[PDB]
Amino acid sequence: MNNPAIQRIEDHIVKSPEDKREYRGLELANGIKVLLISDPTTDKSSAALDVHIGSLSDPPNIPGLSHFCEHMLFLGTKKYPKENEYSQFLSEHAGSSNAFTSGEHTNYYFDVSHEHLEGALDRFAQFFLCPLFDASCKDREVNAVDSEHEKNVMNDAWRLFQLEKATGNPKHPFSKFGTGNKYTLETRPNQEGIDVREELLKFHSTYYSSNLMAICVLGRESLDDLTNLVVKLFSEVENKNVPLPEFPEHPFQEEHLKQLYKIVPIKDIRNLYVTFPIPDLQQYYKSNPGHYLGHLIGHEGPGSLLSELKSKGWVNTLVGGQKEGARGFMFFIINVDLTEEGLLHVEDIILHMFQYIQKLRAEGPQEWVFQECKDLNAVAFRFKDKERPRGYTSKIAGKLHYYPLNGVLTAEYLLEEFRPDLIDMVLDKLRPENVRVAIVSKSFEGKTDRTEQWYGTQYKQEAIPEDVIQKWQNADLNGKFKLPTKNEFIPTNFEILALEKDATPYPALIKDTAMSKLWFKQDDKFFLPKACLNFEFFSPFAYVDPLHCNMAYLYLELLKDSLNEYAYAAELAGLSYDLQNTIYGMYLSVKGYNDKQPILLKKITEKMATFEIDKKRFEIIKEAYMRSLNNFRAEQPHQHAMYYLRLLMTEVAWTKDELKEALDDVTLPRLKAFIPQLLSRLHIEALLHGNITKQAALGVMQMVEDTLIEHAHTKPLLPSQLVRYREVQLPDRGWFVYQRRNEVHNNCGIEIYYQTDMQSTSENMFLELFCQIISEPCFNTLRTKEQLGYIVFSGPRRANGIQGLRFIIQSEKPPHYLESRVEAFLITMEKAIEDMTEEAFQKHIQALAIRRLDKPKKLSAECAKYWGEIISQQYNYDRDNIEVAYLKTLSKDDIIKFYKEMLAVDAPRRHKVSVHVLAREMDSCPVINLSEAPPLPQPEVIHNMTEFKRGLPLFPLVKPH
Ligand SMILES: Nc1ncnc2c1ncn2[C@@H]1O[C@H](COP(=O)(O)OP(=O)(O)OP(=O)(O)O)[C@@H](O)[C@H]1O
Repeated sequence: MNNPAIQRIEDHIVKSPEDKREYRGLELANGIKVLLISDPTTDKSSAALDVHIGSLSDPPNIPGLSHFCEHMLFLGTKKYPKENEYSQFLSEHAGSSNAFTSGEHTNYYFDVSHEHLEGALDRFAQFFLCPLFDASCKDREVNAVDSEHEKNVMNDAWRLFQLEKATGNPKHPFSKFGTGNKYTLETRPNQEGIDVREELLKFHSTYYSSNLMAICVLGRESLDDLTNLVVKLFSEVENKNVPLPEFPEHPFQEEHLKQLYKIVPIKDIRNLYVTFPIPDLQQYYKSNPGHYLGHLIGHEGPGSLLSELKSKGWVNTLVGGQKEGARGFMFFIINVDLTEEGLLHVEDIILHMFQYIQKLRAEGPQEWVFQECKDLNAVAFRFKDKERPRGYTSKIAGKLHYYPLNGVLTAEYLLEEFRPDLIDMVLDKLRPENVRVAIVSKSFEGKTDRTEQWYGTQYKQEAIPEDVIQKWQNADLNGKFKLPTKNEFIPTNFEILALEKDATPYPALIKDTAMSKLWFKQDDKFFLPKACLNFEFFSPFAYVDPLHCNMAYLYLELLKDSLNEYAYAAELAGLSYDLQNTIYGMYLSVKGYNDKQPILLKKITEKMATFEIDKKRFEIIKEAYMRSLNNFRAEQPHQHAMYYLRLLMTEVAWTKDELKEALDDVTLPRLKAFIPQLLSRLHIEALLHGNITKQAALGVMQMVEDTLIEHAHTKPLLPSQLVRYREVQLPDRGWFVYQRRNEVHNNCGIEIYYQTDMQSTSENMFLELFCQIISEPCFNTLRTKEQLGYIVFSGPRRANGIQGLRFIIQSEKPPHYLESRVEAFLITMEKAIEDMTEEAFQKHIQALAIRRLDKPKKLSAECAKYWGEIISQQYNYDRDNIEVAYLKTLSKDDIIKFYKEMLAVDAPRRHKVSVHVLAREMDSCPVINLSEAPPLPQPEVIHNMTEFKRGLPLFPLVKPH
């Protein structure tokens, strides 16, 4: 028998034969389910604990208690009473942490340096043993939750989520507000005489029980050592024998069925949401009835429901399938975005959905379809990409609550039994008398009478008239809806090609022509049957002016539009592609199983070189683009700041306004004329990386090359004759502010940029070590202590061979206040670096070292790494070893000089730019315990981006390695 704290050990966890990680399952005596993962190669260790309790178990009068419970646990325990002991420890050992509260789950996860798993896991363990719940930390963290709510309060996705809850059964726990805010965690409690500190203590002591807990730990140590460690730390978690909450009666009764919801969005979008309440299908995980139906109703491709709706000019995109609810209840949704025509024919669109559903009922479940999904799921599991520890443990900890230890890995991938009975059972629920429909359009603006209390959402609620219902009930069968045919893109050749004699550890330049520059690497470490095919097409006509930019974007959107129907089989079969316009031409990437890449790439390049535009498509795609450009105003204020800075700092950059102004000049004949120009002269720089040979890479390149030459008559464009844009050089001691208004959000967005110098090994690590040092104290000071907002980011910015320190904050406080507090933080940090020990400094060096050396676990990750060196034309493939080596030579003084030279308010080489994106009603003027803010100069206010650039020098381009 095993250790007295372990009920049983599952030594045979089902994994992929490809997976070298060793697994072991445990069920501790206190009811904790545990999965241990041993990876002797891993650079970062990780652990996650998932409590099977969430927002649905919140007290009636206190919405968002479990979410707020999550927040507090980071801030002090009995063994470790320091407010930021946990995060500070992790930061100083190359780690990070995070947590989310769902309806039924509170998931706590972290990663850390593999040399320090025990110490990190100890501090983590104490969260579930002896939480402190400090009153000083409570009255501050309330702001962070309120700011978290105020960030998502203008988000369309979050408004619709709560609106669905608030329109169900009010008595049902589903209707409860999960996030929480200042009003529910501090305000209203201080009126009824409720003690939230005792309620947080109440919730933890009632619900945080070891019988409702699951853990996953990944480390370098052996399975036996990981066993002893988890036992030693988590065996003494108090079992409170809490019954697992269950919600068997559906929150959506017949009084909530056959209802229509007119909703006013924040962005100018048009969306249709069709919802069917279904029973909890979780028990049927190894047959997946709902996902068989989701695969067919959500299918894109010939004969599919979308294809038809798209061809009628009503709908562009379609999401279909099972949506989770909580133990006891689920949903089946069909979501589509609408065209202008679609909005008028909402009723007609829903009729078409029921015609497809009725076809499924008539046709009956198809063994071969389920068998197709079975095969691809099984390929998807076997050849699955090795995961990042932090996300892997988090996911597993959640899955442990649902499946047997031995089957926690295979569960949602491997299907077992075809069950036609279960499919028909669910399909029977997809009926007009069972629908809930939601139209989301700015057309309803000002004509609503109901308001959702938590978000302020403006909506109308009415019943669907029985005559409309009957029309949907009496829907016949359409000849234009037809079942999908055999997926010919299903991969069958998984042979890993022998590593060639010439093989290199970095991408090698195997082709150097005027037409094409070809970088290639055969994979020497992942040995999965996959390849990444990356192509950058250089044409000067793609970004010459806003109009041609618009035409380049539109060409590729219409191209993907006409390929989607064909390319969807491939996406299902693990073969994906990406096609988008750049500031230098076009970007094409094909990733996935190598087998049938040539066929897909062949058709894409063929369609590129012989593209014939459909008129109706053009008008629809153009309208969607015009509307898309207008919708950027409704984006987050911090996203606005980042965007405008990117424009400010580049020699040539067409603004959002400039593009939409020039879009009405785009016509079909003009777009038709444009394509032959784009393709007439091209240079291609490519990276082909993975399970392919030298011969195979060159054969791929020739096919793209010769297809363009044979169809589009492409002539080589010399690289030396390709003009590249440079970054704006800020003057020494200068401070510039660009001021824009966001007219939707009641929060402001700020980006403060301190430009340093051109990227080089030295300057790169100066910035990166400084950033590492200030990383957690920025979060602890500006957010945790000062409570400036939920979004407080600090790190290195890299663009156009240039770099610098950036701060990104979203806040209800004005930008000028944010500015002062960031500057106060920089003062505090300099003294911190001055005062800190020589061994605390070496921790930061060692911490950043591990982060930079942290090896890619999968092909695409190593590919994107190499692609970055190609894009920037720096070709520094051994960057990490060189830069870490230099980092270790750095002393406190090096960083002190760097700060004094480049970053201090008095710095002789401070290069400061700031983007201030104003809140809706907020002001428009540049102009107590807290640590003191220094005096700041008067900024130069940028009114014209173009003028601003014209008056400044530009940087050189970075030398190739
Ligand atoms: N939604 C997505 N679709 C397609 N590819 C994605 C998507 N998300 C991530 N990727 C790819 O996977 C990579 C992300 O890898 P991730 O950061 O999880 O691990 P990693 O890069 O190996 O990190 P490390 O090297 O530190 O271990 C990206 O480089 C990107 O190419």
